[PDB]
Amino acid sequence: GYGNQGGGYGGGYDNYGGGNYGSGNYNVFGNYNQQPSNYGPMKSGNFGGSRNMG
Amino acid sequence: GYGNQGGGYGGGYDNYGGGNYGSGNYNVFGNYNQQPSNYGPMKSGNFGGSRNMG
Amino acid sequence: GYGNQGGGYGGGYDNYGGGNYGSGNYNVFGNYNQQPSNYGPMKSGNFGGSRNMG
Amino acid sequence: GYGNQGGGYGGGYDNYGGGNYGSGNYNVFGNYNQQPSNYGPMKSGNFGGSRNMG
Amino acid sequence: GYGNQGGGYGGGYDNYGGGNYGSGNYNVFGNYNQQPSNYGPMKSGNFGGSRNMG
Amino acid sequence: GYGNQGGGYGGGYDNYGGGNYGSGNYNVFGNYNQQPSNYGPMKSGNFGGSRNMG
Amino acid sequence: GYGNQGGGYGGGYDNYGGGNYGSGNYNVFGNYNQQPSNYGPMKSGNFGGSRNMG
Amino acid sequence: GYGNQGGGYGGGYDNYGGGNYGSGNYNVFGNYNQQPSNYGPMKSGNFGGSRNMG
Amino acid sequence: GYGNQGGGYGGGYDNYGGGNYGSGNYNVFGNYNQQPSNYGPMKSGNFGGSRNMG
Amino acid sequence: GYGNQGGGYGGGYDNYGGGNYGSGNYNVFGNYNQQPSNYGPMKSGNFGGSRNMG
Amino acid sequence: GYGNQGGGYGGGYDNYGGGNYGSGNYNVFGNYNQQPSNYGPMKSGNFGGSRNMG
Amino acid sequence: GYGNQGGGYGGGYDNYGGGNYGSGNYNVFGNYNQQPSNYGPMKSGNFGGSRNMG
Amino acid sequence: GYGNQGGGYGGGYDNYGGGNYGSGNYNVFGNYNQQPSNYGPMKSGNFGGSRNMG
Amino acid sequence: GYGNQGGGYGGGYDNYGGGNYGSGNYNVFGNYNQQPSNYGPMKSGNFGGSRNMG
Amino acid sequence: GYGNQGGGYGGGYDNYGGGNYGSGNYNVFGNYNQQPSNYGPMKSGNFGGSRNMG
Repeated sequence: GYGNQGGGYGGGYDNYGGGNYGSGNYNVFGNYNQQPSNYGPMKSGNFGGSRNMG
Repeated sequence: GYGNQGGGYGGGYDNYGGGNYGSGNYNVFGNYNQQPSNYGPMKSGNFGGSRNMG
Repeated sequence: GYGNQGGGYGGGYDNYGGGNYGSGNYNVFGNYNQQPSNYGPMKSGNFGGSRNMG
Repeated sequence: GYGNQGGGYGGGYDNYGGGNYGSGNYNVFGNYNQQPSNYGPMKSGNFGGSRNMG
Repeated sequence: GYGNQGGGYGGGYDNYGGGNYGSGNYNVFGNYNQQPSNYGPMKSGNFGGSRNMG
Repeated sequence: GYGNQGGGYGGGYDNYGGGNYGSGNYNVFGNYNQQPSNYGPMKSGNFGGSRNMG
Repeated sequence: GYGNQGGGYGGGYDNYGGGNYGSGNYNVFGNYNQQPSNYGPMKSGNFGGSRNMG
Repeated sequence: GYGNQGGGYGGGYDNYGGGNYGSGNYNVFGNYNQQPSNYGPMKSGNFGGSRNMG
Repeated sequence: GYGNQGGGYGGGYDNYGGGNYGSGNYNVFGNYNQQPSNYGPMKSGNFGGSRNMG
Repeated sequence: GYGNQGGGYGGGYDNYGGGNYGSGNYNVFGNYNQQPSNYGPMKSGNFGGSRNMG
Repeated sequence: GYGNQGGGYGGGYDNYGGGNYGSGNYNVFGNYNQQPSNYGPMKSGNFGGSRNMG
Repeated sequence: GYGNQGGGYGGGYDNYGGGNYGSGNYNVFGNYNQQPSNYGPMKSGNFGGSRNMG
Repeated sequence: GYGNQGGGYGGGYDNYGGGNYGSGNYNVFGNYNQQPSNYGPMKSGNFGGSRNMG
Repeated sequence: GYGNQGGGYGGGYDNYGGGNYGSGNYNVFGNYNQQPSNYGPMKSGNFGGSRNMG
Repeated sequence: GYGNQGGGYGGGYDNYGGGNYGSGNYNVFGNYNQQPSNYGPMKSGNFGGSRNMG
């Protein structure tokens, strides 16, 4: 693994979004079980005209 | 793995979106089980005219 | 793996969208089971005229 | 694997959309089981006149 | 694998759309099982006059 | 309406099964809607050698 | 309407099965709509040697 | 309406099963809506050799 | 309405099962809504050799 | 309305099961709403050889 | 109503533009009806230096 | 109502623009109805140096 | 109502702009109805140096 | 009402702009109704040095 | 009401701007209703050095 050398703007290994969202669960249910799950909107990155050049 | 050398703008290995969203689950259910799941909108990247050049 | 050398704009190995969305599940259900799943819109990339040149 | 050398704009190995969407599932159901699944619209790439040249 | 050398615009190995959409499933159902699946519109690429030259 | 007069066994106006099962619905759906419905077995009447004479 | 007068066994106006099963629906759907429906076996009447005489 | 007069066994206006099971619904849905419904087995009447004569 | 006069056993206007099970609902949903519903088995009447004569 | 006159056993207007089970609901939902509902088994009537004659 | 008496130029009761443009419509629509309407530019009067004096 | 008497130029009761533009509509719509309406630019009067004196 | 008597230029009761623009509408809508309306620019009067004196 | 008597220029009762712009509407909406309205710029009067004296 | 008598320039009862802009509306909305309204710039009067004296 080698990082970026150069660039007009800042070049980096930016991780904005990732991971596990309710994954790898081990559920054993009997009869009347309810497991609701809600995940809100995910906004990862540059928003509102960010990282602009003057 | 070798990173970017150069560019007019910042060249980098940017990861905006990824991962697991309710994957790899192990569910064993009996009789009347309910497992609802909702995932909101995913916005990954540059939004609103971001990373622009002046 | 060799990264980009150069370009007019920032050349990089950008990953905007990816991953698993409710994949690889192991479900064993008996009788009356309900497993609803909803995934919202996925917006990956550049939006609203992003990464433009002046 | 060799990256792009040069170009008028930023040449890179951009991955906008991909992955698994409810794939590779292992489901064994008995009697009255319901497994509904909805996937919203996927927008991957450049939208709204993005990555333009002035 | 060798990347693009040059071009008037940014030449890169861009992947806009791909992957598996409910593929490779292993389903064994008995009696009255329902497995509905809906996939929304997929928009991969450049939209709204993107990647234009001034 | 006049009921039964007599008989060797009990004569009556027995209603074992009836009604509406998801009938008269008013559904107006747009785009990707799923409305699954499952109704289990209906057993109406005399079962297991019922209402027998010694 | 006059009921039964007499008989060796019990004579009556027995209604075992009837009704509406997903009838008279008013559905107006647009684009990609799915409305699956399953009705299980209906067993109406006398079963297992019922209403026998000794 | 006149009830039963007589009989060897008890003659009556017995209602074992009936009613509405998810009927007359007024649903107006937009985009990705899921409304699953499961109804279990209905056992109405005499079971296990009931209402027998010695 | 006139009740039963007589009989070998007790003649009465017995209502074992009935009513509304999720009927007459007024649902107006937008975007990603899930309304799962499960109804268990209904056992109405005489079970296990009930109301027998010695 | 006139009740039962007589009988070998107790003749009465017995109501074992009835009512509304999540009926007549007025639900207006927006975006990602989940309303799961489970109703257990309903046992209405005479069970285990009840109301027998010696 | 009395007309103009005199003037340096021609005085008259000139009506250049007027009327009803899709007005007073009686529309009763059911389910998915579309009634688009476009009205082009209206140029009423004197244009290009008209009604000039030498 | 009395018209103009005199003037250096032509005095008259000129009506250039007026009327109803999609007014007084009676619309009763059910479910998914769309009634778009576009009205172009209205130019009423004297344009391009009209009604000038030499 | 009495008109103008005299003047250096033509004095008149000129109506350039007026009327109703989507007014007095009677709309009764149910569920998902859309009634968009666009009105273009209105230019009423004298433009481009009109009604000038030499 | 008496009109103008005299003046250096043409004195008149000029109405350039007026009327109703989406006024007096009677709207009764149920559930998800959208009624967007756009009115363009209104230019009423004398523009570009109009009604000038030489 | 008496009009102007005289003046160096044309004296008149000029109405440049007025009226109702989305006023007097009768709106009764239920649940999720949206009624956006945009009114553009209003320019009423004399612009660009109009009605000047030489």
